[PDB]
Amino acid sequence: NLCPFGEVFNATRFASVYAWNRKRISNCVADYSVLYNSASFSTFKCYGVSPTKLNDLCFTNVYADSFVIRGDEVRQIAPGQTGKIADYNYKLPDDFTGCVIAWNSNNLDSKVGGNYNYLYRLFRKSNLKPFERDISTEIYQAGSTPCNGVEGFNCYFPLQSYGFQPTNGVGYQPYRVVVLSFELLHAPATVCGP
Amino acid sequence: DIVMTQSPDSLAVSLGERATINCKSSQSVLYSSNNKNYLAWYQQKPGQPPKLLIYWASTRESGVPDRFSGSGSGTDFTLTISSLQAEDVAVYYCQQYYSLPLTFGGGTKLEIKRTVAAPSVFIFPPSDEQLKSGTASVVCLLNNFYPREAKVQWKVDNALQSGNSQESVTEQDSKDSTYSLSSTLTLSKADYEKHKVYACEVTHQGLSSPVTKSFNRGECS
Amino acid sequence: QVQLVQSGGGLIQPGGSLRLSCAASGFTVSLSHMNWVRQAPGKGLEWVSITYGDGNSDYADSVKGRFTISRDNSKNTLYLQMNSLRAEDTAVYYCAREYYYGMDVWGQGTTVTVSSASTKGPSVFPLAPSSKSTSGGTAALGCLVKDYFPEPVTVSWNSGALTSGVHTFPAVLQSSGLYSLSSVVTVPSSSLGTQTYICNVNHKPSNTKVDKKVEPKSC
Ligand SMILES: *[C@@H]1O[C@H](CO)[C@@H](O)[C@H](O)[C@H]1NC(C)=O
Repeated sequence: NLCPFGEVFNATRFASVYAWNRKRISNCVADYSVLYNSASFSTFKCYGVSPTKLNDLCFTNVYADSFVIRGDEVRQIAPGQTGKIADYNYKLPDDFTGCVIAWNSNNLDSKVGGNYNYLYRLFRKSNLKPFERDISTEIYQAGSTPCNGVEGFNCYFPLQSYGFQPTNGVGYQPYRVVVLSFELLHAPATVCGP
Repeated sequence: DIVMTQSPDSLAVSLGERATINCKSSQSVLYSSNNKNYLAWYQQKPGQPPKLLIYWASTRESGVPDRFSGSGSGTDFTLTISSLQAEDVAVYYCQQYYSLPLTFGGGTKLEIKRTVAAPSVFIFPPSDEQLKSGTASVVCLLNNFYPREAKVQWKVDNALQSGNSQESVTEQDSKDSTYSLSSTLTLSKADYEKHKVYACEVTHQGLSSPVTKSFNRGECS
Repeated sequence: QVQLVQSGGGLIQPGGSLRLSCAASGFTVSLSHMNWVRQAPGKGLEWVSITYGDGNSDYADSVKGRFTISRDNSKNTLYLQMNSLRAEDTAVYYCAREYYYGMDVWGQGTTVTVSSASTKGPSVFPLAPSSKSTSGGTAALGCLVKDYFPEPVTVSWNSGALTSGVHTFPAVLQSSGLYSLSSVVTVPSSSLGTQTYICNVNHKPSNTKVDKKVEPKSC
């Protein structure tokens, strides 16, 4: 009963970071060797576990979150980080136990003339809590005057696009991120190495 | 409308010294609820669009050197360059983004302060080629002077002329930080022929007394 | 990388119409607020219009009823349609994003000249050096570049070999509607008898090139 990580890492379509996807992985045997030994990743930072000893561990559940951000935003996908992605789009808790995996996806997610389908949240009345997902599209009041759900001066749509083009600098190129959460509860473990 | 007023219109600061520009709004741009001043500072150099320097009255845009800083609240704001660099010579604008219409200040020109330099003065009669065209241009040249303020008075047969001349001044020289000025007196050929003495009188801080350059029409000059 | 690239503009007669364009990359115009800002020659910045994500716009009083904003979402481009233009509308026109804390990214600017003057090459007249220059002192000479339209004019000296001490003044707009400028240079009085001085005037709008020798006059 192999854990279907291939559904997550090799999915054809990835979500925008503001509407990030989550797959709950239970009752299976995971082989993390196929990932950390893989050379396809530009980022593979783990927290609370040593990545090279992952197969010797056992967790209640494992969560795979995936989305697209741009290259210079990958550093924000870590505990304690700040910025519009970490504060308004995807937040990790301080006590995070898991791994953050990313790789350049310029060929899949950039388009001639720009790919404007990937969005991020630019405005919010408060920071996200850890693992919070906000898909609202309410007009944001940035100034003195209320907006009444319509765009006006200092009344902005809260989402913005990247516009990925293949010729972009690598820091502005799209990156696909998978965040594995290793959940340990007071319950029988259901996801283990081989 | 929220009227933005900058001061001074022009400021001369020695290289390495501190520059201070003031901006005042006719009404406050301080939002009570979030305690943010909706005020920005821009730096514009010739031929370029303005560049955001400071926003929220005091927050620096990414990439702006540390010597730039903003201060103030409500209706009175200030932009400070701690140690002036030659690259900071530009025009600076404030702007409120509190309410429509968006309004800028009149701008503050920042220039390098140097010692006083008196201008060398030259006067040029109209060419014979130009007089065949029916117009006569008389040019007075003030060369390599500081500061920029100067009085150029045209005199035709010792009568002071006003309303028939146009001035042009260069931007501050990058090497010696001086200015140069031209003033052009435009006359019909008929008017030019009806007078003899043409003089340009220059008053400037570097001159203990005004200097006059003159020529007589028809004589070698 | 947010970026704005402007296009269009140019010369137009009073009462004519021009269409300015502003193409964006790195962000979505229909998700942002966009300004047009103009700067008359030698003047400050004047806000023209703002266009929100839904396509609706607000305008300054000085242009309301004459300027209109349209948009092409697929081209991520904003257009400023200027009708019934007057000479007071002469300015460099910028597009700039209304970020929530200011105009953070600007287009490079588009010159708009509203005038009824005809395109015309300049007359070039010598500013001859005085014959009473100080022996051992400095003499001044130059070229008067008069009655051309439109901007700009460039003046080199001895095809570029003379640069030290050259001052080419900003043009002034005359009541004729035509421009005029002078370009001067200071040289040693010792050089007037041995060195030739020629100004090279270029006015490419009229495909004009003039070389004018400037020498001391005969008495
Ligand atoms: C993705 O597909 C390729 C197929 O060879 C390989 O890298 C791997 O089997 C897949 N990844 C995962 C996590 O299953």
